[PDB]
Amino acid sequence: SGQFELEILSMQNVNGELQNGNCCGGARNPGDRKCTRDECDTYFKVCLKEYQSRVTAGGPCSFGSGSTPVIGGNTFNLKASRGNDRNRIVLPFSFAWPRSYTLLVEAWDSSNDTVQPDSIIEKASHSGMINPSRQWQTLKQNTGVAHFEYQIRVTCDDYYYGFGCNKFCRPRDDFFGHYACDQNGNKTCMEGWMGPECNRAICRQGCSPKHGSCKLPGDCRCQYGWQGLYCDKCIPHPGCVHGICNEPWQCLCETNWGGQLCDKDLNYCGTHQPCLNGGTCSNTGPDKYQCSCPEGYSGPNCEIVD
Ligand SMILES: *[C@@H]1O[C@H](CO)[C@@H](O)[C@H](O)[C@H]1NC(C)=O
Ligand SMILES: *[C@@H]1O[C@@H](C)[C@@H](O)[C@@H](O)[C@@H]1O
Ligand SMILES: [Ca+2]
Ligand SMILES: [Cl-]
Ligand SMILES: [Cl-]
Ligand SMILES: [Cl-]
Ligand SMILES: [Cl-]
Repeated sequence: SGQFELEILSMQNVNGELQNGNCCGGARNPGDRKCTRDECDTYFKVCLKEYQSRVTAGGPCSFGSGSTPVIGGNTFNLKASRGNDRNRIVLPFSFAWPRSYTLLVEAWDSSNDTVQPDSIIEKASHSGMINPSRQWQTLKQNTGVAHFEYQIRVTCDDYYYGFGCNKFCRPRDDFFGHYACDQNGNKTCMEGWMGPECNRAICRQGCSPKHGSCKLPGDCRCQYGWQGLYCDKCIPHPGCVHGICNEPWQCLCETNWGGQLCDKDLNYCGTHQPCLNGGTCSNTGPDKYQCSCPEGYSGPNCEIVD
C-alpha cells in the first residue's frame, strides 16, 4: 500500500552536549565550558502515530517506529549527499493513509562501549498533514543547543492510488477484465468491452437483447432456436414446408396448406388442375379432390372416354 520515509539531512552539535546539559563522554574543560574529551555517536530514533491535537512524548507508535545506526559525530551535513539505507528510516503501512499524523524524531548518543547508557541529544515533535507524493518535505529542529534537519514523504506502493494509497489498480487482458488504468486508478475499458471490471463484451449493433449474446466483442450468438445475423428470427420445425413460425420449432401453415408439416395441399384443384376433358374440380380435403365429369367422360379425372 504505502511508505512513510524519513531522511536525516544534517546535524549540528558544536560543543557536544546532551539534553541534560552534560557532555558526550566525560569532562567539560572549565571556564570556556568546551566539551573536548569525545564526540557524540549520533543516531536517530523515529516514532510515527495517530494525530494528536495535544502531542504526547510517550505512547504507542501506532503506525511504526525505527532507528538509524550511528551516522556521524557532533556535526554532519548530508544535504548534498545522496542518502542511503544508513541515514534513512522507512515505515511501511497497509492501512489507508489518514493524512494527519504525529511524528517524533530524536537524536541520541551511543554508549555501549562504556558504563553509562545511551542518552538523548535533542527531541523533535510535530503533528501535521501529508498526502502521497514523491516530493520531500523539509523540517528543521533548531530551538535548542543541537540542531538537526530531516525530510519526510508518503509514497504509494506499485499499483496503489488515491490520498490513502488504498485504491488498487493493475491493468488486464484476461477472463477477469480487459482494461488499462488511468491517472486516478480508474478502469478504462478496452475497445469492445464494458462494465465496472470491463468483462462484458459489447455485441453486434442490433443483436437481440432477448435472443442474442456475446462472449467476445462484435459477435452475436443465438439462443437455441433463434437464428439470423441479429438472432431476430425463429427456426421452424425441421421438415416444415409451406409453414412459418413465431416461436422456435413451430410450423404454422400458409394459406391452403395443412398438417403438422404443412405438406398437405388444401387447394389441390388450383395447384395441379387435375380434371381433364372439361371436368370440374372440387377440393375434398388434405391432398384430396373430386371431378364432376361431363357426359361420355369417366374416371377420377374424366380420363375414360366413350
Ligand atoms: C475516478 O477516480 C476518482 C479518484 O481516484 C474517484 O473518486 C472516482 O469515483 C472515479 N470515477 C469513476 C467513474 O469510477
Ligand atoms: C363443371 O362441371 C362440368 C361437368 C362442366 O359442366 C364444366 O363446364 C363445369 O365448370
Ligand atoms: Ca558517546
Ligand atoms: Cl506542530
Ligand atoms: Cl542543522
Ligand atoms: Cl487472478
Ligand atoms: Cl463487468
